[PDB]
Amino acid sequence: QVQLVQSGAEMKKPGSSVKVSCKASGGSFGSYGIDWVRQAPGQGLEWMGGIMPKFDAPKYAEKFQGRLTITADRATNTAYMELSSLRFEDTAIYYCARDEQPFYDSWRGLYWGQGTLVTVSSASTKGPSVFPLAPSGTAALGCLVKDYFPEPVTVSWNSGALTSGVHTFPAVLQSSGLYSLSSVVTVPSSSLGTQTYICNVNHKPSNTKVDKKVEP
Amino acid sequence: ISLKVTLTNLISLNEKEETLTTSVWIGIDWQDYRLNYSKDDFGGIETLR
Amino acid sequence: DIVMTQSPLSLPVTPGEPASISCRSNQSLLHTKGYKYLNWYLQRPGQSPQVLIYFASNRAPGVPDRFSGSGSGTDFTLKISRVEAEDVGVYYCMQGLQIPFTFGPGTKVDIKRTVAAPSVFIFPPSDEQLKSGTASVVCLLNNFYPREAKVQWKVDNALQSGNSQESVTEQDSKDSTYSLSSTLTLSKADYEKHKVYACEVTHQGLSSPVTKSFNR
Ligand SMILES: *[C@@H]1O[C@H](CO)[C@@H](O[C@@H]2O[C@H](CO)[C@@H](O)[C@H](O)[C@H]2NC(C)=O)[C@H](O)[C@H]1NC(C)=O
Repeated sequence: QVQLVQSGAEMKKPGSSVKVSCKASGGSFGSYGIDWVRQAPGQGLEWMGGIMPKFDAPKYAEKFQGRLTITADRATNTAYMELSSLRFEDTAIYYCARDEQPFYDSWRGLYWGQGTLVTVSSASTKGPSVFPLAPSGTAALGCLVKDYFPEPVTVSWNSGALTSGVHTFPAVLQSSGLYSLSSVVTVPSSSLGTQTYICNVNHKPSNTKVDKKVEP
Repeated sequence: ISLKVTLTNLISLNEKEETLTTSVWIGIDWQDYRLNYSKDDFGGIETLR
Repeated sequence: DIVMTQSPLSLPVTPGEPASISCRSNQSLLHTKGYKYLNWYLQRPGQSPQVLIYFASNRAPGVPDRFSGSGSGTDFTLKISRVEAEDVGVYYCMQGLQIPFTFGPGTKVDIKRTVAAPSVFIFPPSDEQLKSGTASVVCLLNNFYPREAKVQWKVDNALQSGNSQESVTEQDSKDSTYSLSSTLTLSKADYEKHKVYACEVTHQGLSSPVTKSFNR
């Protein structure tokens, strides 16, 4: 079976350049049949550029012209993109889509890579501040994990003993460049006075380890 | 038969053997009703080698 | 650029029954040689996009025979003979005729179930967060279906705008419902200038909007 393996995730800052690779195994690929497609967070797919036998040269979208270089190497079965002058809006998951035998004037992309996350951010590695979401016949409580960079954070409740009803929301990127999420759980209101509830927040880049007891 | 003869090179004229050597390629066109097909019935194919 | 549109924006489906999604272009995608350059892609949750149909009717190699496609110069349809639970994700139509190639907005597919209304909760900011000079108010919508819901923040009965963010969980396997958090961020000074904080929730399972509020 054919596999496309892309380069690792990249942490970049504004104005820099990122180069993503896309290497193929189990099949034979050529100079054409390469298309790059980014997906910004919480947005749809967007075509960036590619090489078609018809133009015998890469073609790019107007958004990326002057900044993007797309190449394919038949001899080593790999393709690259190089996006320069990176912006905050360039944060996305970048995919390579390939066909072994290229269509003349279009593209299909039968084989896709796993995707690479490129984050263009001027923020620094920083740990979260953990705040309780105190409970006001089921009651809801949670923990607000605020102002951290980079992803991810892992949240568990009562050291993993409490999993039923737990909802950990996807992180939201704020205008400050820092992430924020909330982890919540619904419990019987009768158990608020008898049962202890602690959220265990971990952020490895900062070595933040917080066990926040949530109570009214 | 529609005939065209294209000359690429005149190699030599051997006087002793009275021989002209040329490199050409012949253009030959004709109709064959048995090999008649429409592009619409075969996915838009306009030519078959 | 050619503009691609899809309908519906969300398709609740049931495994064991047929399904259909449609795409439309503002320009005819018919090629001079007589084929329409419209491809369909499926992005499963967490996975890279997968091609399903290419050139508006041709099934790609390795795609299940359930998926079928058809269309005219400007209107196209993708159909599933019998929906499976593995067919959930965002379906994208893409025109491959004119550079820049453009993807559609995408159509989200998810398992259908009975309409469940959200259980609404509001959480005031903790004293610990107020110690740092900021205030976050979190409104929670728990275990609702379908995904379509609206949350409006009112401060002393004054509608807010531009100062809240939204985050949604994926459809959980067991309950087949979504959960939503809306976080209102205000400065501590702006927080202290008002008395009543409320989030107004509208959802088709609710007979009328449900308000949850607190007094400082
Ligand atoms: C489909 O929509 C695109 C985008 O609106 C149209 O392309 C634009 O056409 C206008 C003509 O007034 C130009 O000024 C723009 O520069 C074009 N590009 C963009 C990106 O706006 C396209 O013509 C539409 N197709 C049809 C046939 O309606």
